[PDB]
Amino acid sequence: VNSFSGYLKLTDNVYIKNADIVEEAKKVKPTVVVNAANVYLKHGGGVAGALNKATNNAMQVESDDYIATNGPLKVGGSCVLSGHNLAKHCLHVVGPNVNKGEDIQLLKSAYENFNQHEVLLAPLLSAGIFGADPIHSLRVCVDTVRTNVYLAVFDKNLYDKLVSSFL
Ligand SMILES: O=C(O)C[C@@H](NC(=O)c1cccc2ncnn12)c1ccc(F)cc1F
Repeated sequence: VNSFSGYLKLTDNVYIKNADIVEEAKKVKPTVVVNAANVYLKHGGGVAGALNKATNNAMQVESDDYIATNGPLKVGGSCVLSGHNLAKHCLHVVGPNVNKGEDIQLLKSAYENFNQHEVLLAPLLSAGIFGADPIHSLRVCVDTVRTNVYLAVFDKNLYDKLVSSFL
């Protein structure tokens, strides 16, 4: 038993809600919150900009030190950093950004990172301003992640569309 509330059960392990991931994090303080990052950990907009703003830019400061030491992530890759005031840890996951011309096949690899954590609060990878088909992303999530994932979908119309079309 965990402390997530009001989530629609989709499969044995995936749950979904129309909510802001920052507010869910502030309420639940999960072990792991997922950021929809880019390879440079430059947290400008969407999920990343919102999470970073909620940490008062501490996420960005930590991220810049990570990149200075380790270099960029791979598309499809991830790193574990602090969750600051929002969670114990933040799993920064790089899904493909279709608006950058990145390869959508890498979405499955991106979701595989979730399997290293027993429970996660996460956004829908590569949705929104990342330019991928959100129905497809949800299918890949359910068909790839085996650990317990709680998805927070920000856009109400998107949430309604995802629920109504889910197989
Ligand atoms: O509407 C959506 O859920 C899709 C969209 N979400 C957000 O931008 C967002 C902004 C602030 C709080 C918040 N909580 C949950 N999502 N979310 C999105 C997802 C992945 C991505 F890589 C880029 C995106 F733009």
